[PDB]
Parts: sequence; structure tokens; C-alpha cells
Amino acid sequence: MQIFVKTLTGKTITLEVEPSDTIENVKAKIQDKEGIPPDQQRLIFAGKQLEDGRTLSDYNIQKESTLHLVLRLRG
Amino acid sequence: MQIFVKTLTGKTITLEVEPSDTIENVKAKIQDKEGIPPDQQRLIFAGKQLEDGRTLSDYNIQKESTLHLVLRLRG
Ligand SMILES: [Zn+2]
Ligand SMILES: [Zn+2]
Ligand SMILES: [Zn+2]
Ligand SMILES: [Zn+2]
Ligand SMILES: [Zn+2]
Ligand SMILES: [Zn+2]
Ligand SMILES: [Zn+2]
Ligand SMILES: [Zn+2]
Ligand SMILES: [Zn+2]
Ligand SMILES: [Zn+2]
Repeated sequence: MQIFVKTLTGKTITLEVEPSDTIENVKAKIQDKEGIPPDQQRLIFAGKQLEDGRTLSDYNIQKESTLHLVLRLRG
Repeated sequence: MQIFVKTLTGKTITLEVEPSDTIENVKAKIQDKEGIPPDQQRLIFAGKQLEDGRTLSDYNIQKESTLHLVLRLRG
């Protein structure tokens, strides 16, 4: 299935994914297109922060769902 | 000759048909009544998905037989 990600530029990318992909899997896909490392990625869906160990199905993220990418800086 | 078409939502459609009607004809009839494109229709009878080119009689679909309409997710 396809989901969309609102990137740090404000544009929208399309990701090919499976219901059981982890948030970590999605972050790896995002780095390939945008050049942001997973550690600096925070993903938002329906106003909620997504945890690396959980899957798209866990959050009931269906096809054409839109995730928001937000920069995570520490220190 | 009359048949019933049940949708996922438990809705019951009644169609006027003939034994020689093709599944394509049935889909055209459903598009007339419900406005759904044949492309997006899957028709099932006795657990079997019906093929566009075959007829109701090919499938032993009779007066007052019930078909199930499954929709192909858009996209
Ligand atoms: Zn797909
Ligand atoms: Zn697809
Ligand atoms: Zn797989
Ligand atoms: Zn991580
Ligand atoms: Zn869309
Ligand atoms: Zn009749
Ligand atoms: Zn006739
Ligand atoms: Zn057709
Ligand atoms: Zn009767
Ligand atoms: Zn659509």
C-alpha cells in the first residue's frame, strides 16, 4: 500500500509500505528520499507521535494515510 | 427473472436479469442503480468470484439467487 509523508520541506512523498512495517522501517524509507537520519526523525499521525518498535497496523494507519515528519533534535 | 445483490453493509439490491446475462451485464446494472463502476465491482456467488464474460446460467444462478458485491478499494 501507499502512505504519504509531509516532509521537512512541506512537500509530500509517497512510500510503498506493508501493514506490518515498523515505524523504524518507515524512517529508513524516509531517509532514502529526504536525507534525514532516523534518529532525527519524529513521525506524527492523527496528532500522535509514533514509536519505532510498533507497526503501521498497530496505529491503524491505512493506505493513503498521511504522516507528518518533524525534526527531532536533542541537547 | 429477479436476483438479490447484498453489499458489505447488509444492503439488499434487487435486479431484473435473465439467465443469459453476462456478469458484465450485471455490473452494468449495478452501475445504473448504485452508480458504481464495473471496474470496482467484485461479484461472488456460493463463495466463488464471477468472471465478466460468463453468464448467470453458466454459474447456475437462478431466480432469487443472492450475489454478494465486494468493492475493490479505490487505488
Ligand atoms: Zn501496494
Ligand atoms: Zn497500490
Ligand atoms: Zn514483506
Ligand atoms: Zn530509531
Ligand atoms: Zn489521496
Ligand atoms: Zn422476472
Ligand atoms: Zn432478453
Ligand atoms: Zn468488464
Ligand atoms: Zn418469486
Ligand atoms: Zn479516490
